[PDB]
Amino acid sequence: SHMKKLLVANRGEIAVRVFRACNELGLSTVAVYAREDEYSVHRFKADESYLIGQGKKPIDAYLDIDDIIRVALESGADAIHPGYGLLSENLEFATKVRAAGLVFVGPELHHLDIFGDKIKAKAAADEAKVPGIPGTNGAVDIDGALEFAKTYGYPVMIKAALGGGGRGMRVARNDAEMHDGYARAKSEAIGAFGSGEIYVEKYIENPKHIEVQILGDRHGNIIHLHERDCSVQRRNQKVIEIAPAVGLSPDFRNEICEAAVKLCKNVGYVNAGTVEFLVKDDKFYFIEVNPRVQVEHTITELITGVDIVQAQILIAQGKDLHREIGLPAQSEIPLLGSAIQCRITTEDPQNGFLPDTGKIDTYRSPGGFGIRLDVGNAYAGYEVTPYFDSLLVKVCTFANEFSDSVRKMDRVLHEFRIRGVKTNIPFLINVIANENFTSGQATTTFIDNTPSLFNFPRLRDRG
Ligand SMILES: CC(=O)SCCNC(=O)CCNC(=O)[C@H](O)C(C)(C)COP(=O)(O)OP(=O)(O)OC[C@H]1O[C@@H](n2cnc3c(N)ncnc32)[C@H](O)[C@@H]1OP(=O)(O)O
Ligand SMILES: Nc1ncnc2c1ncn2[C@@H]1O[C@H](COP(=O)(O)OP(=O)(O)OP(=O)(O)O)[C@@H](O)[C@H]1O
Ligand SMILES: [Mg+2]
Repeated sequence: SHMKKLLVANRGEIAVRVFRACNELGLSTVAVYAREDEYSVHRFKADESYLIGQGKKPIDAYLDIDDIIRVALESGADAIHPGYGLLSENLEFATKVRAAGLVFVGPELHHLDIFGDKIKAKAAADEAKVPGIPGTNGAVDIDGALEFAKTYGYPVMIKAALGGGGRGMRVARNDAEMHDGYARAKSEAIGAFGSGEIYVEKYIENPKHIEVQILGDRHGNIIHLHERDCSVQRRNQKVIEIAPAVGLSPDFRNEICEAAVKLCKNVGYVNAGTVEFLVKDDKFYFIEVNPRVQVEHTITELITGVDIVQAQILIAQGKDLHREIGLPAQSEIPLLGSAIQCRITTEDPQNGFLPDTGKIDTYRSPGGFGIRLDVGNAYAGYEVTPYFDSLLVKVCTFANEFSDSVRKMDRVLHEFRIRGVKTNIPFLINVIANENFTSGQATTTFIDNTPSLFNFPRLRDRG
């Protein structure tokens, strides 16, 4: 009946977060790890740990559906939480997990099918009366894209359907440049995902990347947990996420959250999900839905007081969202404060943001009032391999006023000490020192149009 053992098909800090949620819910936990991930923190943070993908690349080891399912069945896990990334959105993974009889902690399979493709997601937003970005219908060839550029005009944004995390995504304003962008996007789409579905759309200039956290229930209860602002981006990759969007007016934020709720209610969404929007001068446009727990769910947890991962596990258990989990009504969902998220990573801001590798000789972590710490593998003596993502530790500061949250993030970033590997901490310090970020009016072009952000000061570093 009720699940007792839970397996996490992920690594790093998200595995530890789900382990903490399962321990708080009284569920015994099971970890999986690759051979090159043998010294990861998440392996020893679980009750049972099993090696997966023996004789494979570590990324493919974590991506192996059959080995994870075999480990979950041999260990006796009744549920599989996929975390974020890797196989979190994989339709085949969730289908095979539900075929094996296990519980997949995530949305229903039709939601994964709809929101895996950007054309299908845009169509679903159209049936939900959520206005998307004006673009071409479906995925077109190069000449159909050129025709769209003819009728609607430059700029035109070229995005592959399966392109995620800025892989196949590239801007264009000239006809030759648009050919170059289509060529590169086709190469990236065939190489990474094997399907070259490219749709082109009008390029909004200076938008705000607003995203809304949604919790869905199997009974039909769907609530939002306010919105985050992920506008601070370097080359369309999120750097700093703030919540709520203090720059935006509260009524506008309510309209955006209500539109996300309307879309999720039309699709009948269940479990946790994030609806992403682009905001430009009182107009918001739907761009995608992330049907999983996101990396920056922590700041939503801080400003709403709602444990997102615990709610995910209880929804996968089938609990009622209000009666059994105990979440209040949507009008009673509180906005407790204003939180900032920064992921301290190994990529070198003085060396083109390439992920550095090495050994962590010393590691110092702040604490105190208003600080939340979510650490991956960043302990002293840990060897940072090039195999995995550069994420060392997510850190969040929360305060009633956004200015005090900025002050505490500055204190934390100056307090933080990782030596032996080179971090983006000077970059984060420079970004949060900026007045555009401090006023909350940062856009997605804020980083790329600010060369003063890259003037990292000399540090004495004696020792
Ligand atoms: C902690 C907070 O409230 S927020 C951030 C402010 N931090 C501090 O004031 C702590 C003292 N200052 C420092 O540690 C550093 O000088 C910082 C934070 C200003 C950054 O300077 P850095 O270039 O990175 O290192 P710095 O050359 O100045 O110091 C060398 C070492 O002497 C240590 N040190 C610094 N001040 C003192 C001190 N008063 N007594 C003993 N050791 C000290 C540092 O911890 C550092 O050791 P580390 O390698 O583990 O980091
Ligand atoms: N038509 C567009 N005009 C302007 N900017 C766009 C457009 N489409 C996407 N972007 C940019 O893309 C950024 C984030 O990318 P987006 O949300 O479109 O997908 P992604 O990064 O591929 O996916 P994911 O969030 O799943 O990793 C936005 O903050 C915005 O700056
Ligand atoms: Mg995106």
